[PDB]
Amino acid sequence: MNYVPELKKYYKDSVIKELVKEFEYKSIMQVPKLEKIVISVGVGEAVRNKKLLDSAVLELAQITGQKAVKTKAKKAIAGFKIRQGQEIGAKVTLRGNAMYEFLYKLIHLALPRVKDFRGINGDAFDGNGNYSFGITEQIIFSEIDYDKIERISGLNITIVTTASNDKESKALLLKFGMPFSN
Amino acid sequence: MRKDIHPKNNLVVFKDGSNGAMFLTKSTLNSKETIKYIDGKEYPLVTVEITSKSHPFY
Amino acid sequence: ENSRVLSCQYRSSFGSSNARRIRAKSEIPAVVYGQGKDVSHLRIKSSEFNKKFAKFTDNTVLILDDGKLERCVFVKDAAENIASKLIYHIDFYEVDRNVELEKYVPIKLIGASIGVKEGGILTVLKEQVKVRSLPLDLPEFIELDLTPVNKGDSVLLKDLVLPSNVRLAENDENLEVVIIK
Amino acid sequence: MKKIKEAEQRKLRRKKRIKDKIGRGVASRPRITVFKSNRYFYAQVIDDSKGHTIASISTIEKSLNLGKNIDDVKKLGEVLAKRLKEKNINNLIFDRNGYKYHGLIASFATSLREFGINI
Amino acid sequence: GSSKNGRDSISKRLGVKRSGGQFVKAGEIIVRQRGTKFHKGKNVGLGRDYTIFALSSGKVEFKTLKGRKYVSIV
Amino acid sequence: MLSPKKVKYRKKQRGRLSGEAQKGNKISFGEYGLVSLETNFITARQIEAARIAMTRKIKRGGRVWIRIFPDIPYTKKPAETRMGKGKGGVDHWNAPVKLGTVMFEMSGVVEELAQEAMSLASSKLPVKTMFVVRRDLR
RNA sequence: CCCUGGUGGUUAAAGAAAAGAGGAAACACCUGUUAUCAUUCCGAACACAGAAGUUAAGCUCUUAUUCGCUGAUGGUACUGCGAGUUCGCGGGAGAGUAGGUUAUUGCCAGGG
Repeated sequence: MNYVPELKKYYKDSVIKELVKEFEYKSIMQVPKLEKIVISVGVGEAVRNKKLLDSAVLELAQITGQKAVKTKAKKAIAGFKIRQGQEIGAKVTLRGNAMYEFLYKLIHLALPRVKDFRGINGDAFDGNGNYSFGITEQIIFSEIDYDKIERISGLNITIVTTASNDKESKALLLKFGMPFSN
Repeated sequence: MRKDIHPKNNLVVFKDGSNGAMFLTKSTLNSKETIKYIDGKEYPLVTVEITSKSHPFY
Repeated sequence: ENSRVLSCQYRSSFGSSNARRIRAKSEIPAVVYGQGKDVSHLRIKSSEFNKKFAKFTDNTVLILDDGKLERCVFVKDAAENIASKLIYHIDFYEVDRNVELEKYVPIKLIGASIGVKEGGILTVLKEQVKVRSLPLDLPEFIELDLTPVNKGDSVLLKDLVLPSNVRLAENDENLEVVIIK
Repeated sequence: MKKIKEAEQRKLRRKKRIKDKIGRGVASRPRITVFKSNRYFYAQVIDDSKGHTIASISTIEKSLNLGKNIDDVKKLGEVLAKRLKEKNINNLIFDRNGYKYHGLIASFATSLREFGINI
Repeated sequence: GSSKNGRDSISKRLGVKRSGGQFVKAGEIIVRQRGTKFHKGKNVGLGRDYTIFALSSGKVEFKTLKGRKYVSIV
Repeated sequence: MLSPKKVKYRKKQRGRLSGEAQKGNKISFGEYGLVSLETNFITARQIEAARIAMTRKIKRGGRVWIRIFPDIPYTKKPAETRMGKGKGGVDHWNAPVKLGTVMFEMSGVVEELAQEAMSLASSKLPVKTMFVVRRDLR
């Protein structure tokens, strides 16, 4: 059995058809779809505190399911007293089935558990179908336990879509039921 | 891939206590309790107090 | 009509020294190109050119006669030495005498406007206007008197009184050439 | 758009570097290049002193009726060896042609090897 | 207040040693250079310091492709 | 004064300046120009003396454009020294002008007043000059 | 012979963007990760297993030259030489302008 995420089932069985009708696309897979979700977290303070970076990496692992990579400093800078090549950030890429499952978990479970959650700004679009927005308190995810955290942390989420514009991606996200603050 | 650096992903059923909706979602969280999903499949059941359709926003 | 005619004769010298000798003989080397023809190399009388076209602009058009043919040519270029007031080459771009064509033509402002007299502000929005005519009838520059233009008045493009066979070509007919606010 | 274009560009860069690392082929020891489509598998032997294809083979050839598996390319390499021996060429230089020497190409090359062709 | 500077190295005598069309035999030096001002074409080789030398007897020739100069022996 | 605010190198070699002008030899921003009839160097300070003269003569009538900027150091050894050490030190700045450089351009005023003002300017420069109207407009 | 795919030579943008046409074959997108392989995480690339679907994209052809690139003829700068001196002879730009330019070609395979 090729086990399939419920999001993938929902997409393939409805969303393709509604978007074809709604945007008069000539051929079927002109329809937008999702290629990757990038979860990033920038801990510049890790240059003092290694525990911060280790905790962030581990907590990302529990949140998603796959291990993270610690990015390095592209340039040595003094304003943040950064030496080139130091560990400064940590990111995870989600693709395919894991991507769909994570996005489902997020939208239905973790966005609800945010303090004063009143939707998400439906305008954080880079003009090319890529939607990036932040979450300040990782504790919204029930996966991580409260006691073991060493410092409350946030993280940025970027969703990359095959769409050529923002309208297409916003329509796809709305069909997915993404709680945009509107 | 190589296989030694990943937490154990598991299929999990999340149950809303309020609306009763259940979500099938592959969570790394091991739940002590087991539930028979609609599909006759056993899944670790985690009960979550707040979910999608029971938004104070939707 | 003569004052738009220019006498030339062909040259076959083609050298720096040769051109210097010609200009010593008080003529001007010149070339004519356009209409896909072979370039024509010729020479012009400097005194005649000075007398007739002492005020030549990019939009001046004239007639070249080699005794055997007539050509309608724009003064595409003229290599002038300012210190010695010396022309030392002319480029003539030929056009078809009967083909309507466009060209930006500058404006010339005359009169003292009542609005500016009384406290108006000149703002010359447009320094030129796109007109349309056969080559021989293109206006050298289009005149505009501001005297009746009072305060808070802009000049419409149609308001420009135009020579006979010259016609406006601007897409925006209602744009303002000069305003007095 | 740009992503497919850059994938193409990377493939071309690899191909070019491989070519001038292995050098050109001569009638004595010509060059064997391969191409791996989504459906088929192509091989050509080229003499660059002429720009001529001395011999060639691919899974499109109906008579062979091979597939696109390791087994099939093993048999295809066997056929290529027997076709080249009758044209008495035993030394070849192996242009991997922008691919990585692994899997299908590994089996192809080793099959040419077990039957007396110097690659 | 004397001069702060005045210091120059020995000239290294770079440049093309055999002109295009000349006949060379194997091993001749053709160009001495820092960097591939001229690149290598057929039948020549490049030393560890980018010297151009002839792998076989022949006649030097320079070609130009996309603005880069190539040296060959034909 | 008029002087560059930053230089790659503080001192540069005095070339030989010769030939007429093949560029910057046409009236561009104005109505009347002050061409030179020689090839020489115009210091920044003579430049600003001529500029004062023109501007002061013009009672707000129009605008003045300066078509040369000095950017060339002129070094001079200390007063009493010998020929020893080398390349003494920048003293003042020079601009290069060749026969046919427009050098100065004026807008707005009547031609008579412009001619007067610009002879008043020419009285303070080290080169012969000529006042030119556009010679292709009026 | 031609279309397509692959592989050489001839180096002038043989360049990108926008719009239209097709897709039989071929090619590409596309399917699944479970088999060997790869990723400083990620079947994205690559690797392997296959053919449900498509011209949407890549690709091919046709487009205004919209951007770029290339480029006349003259003239000028500059230059060799001269018992002609701002000259006499020889060579001759760059830039600008009239324009032009979205290649061509050798041979391997499939079949029109």
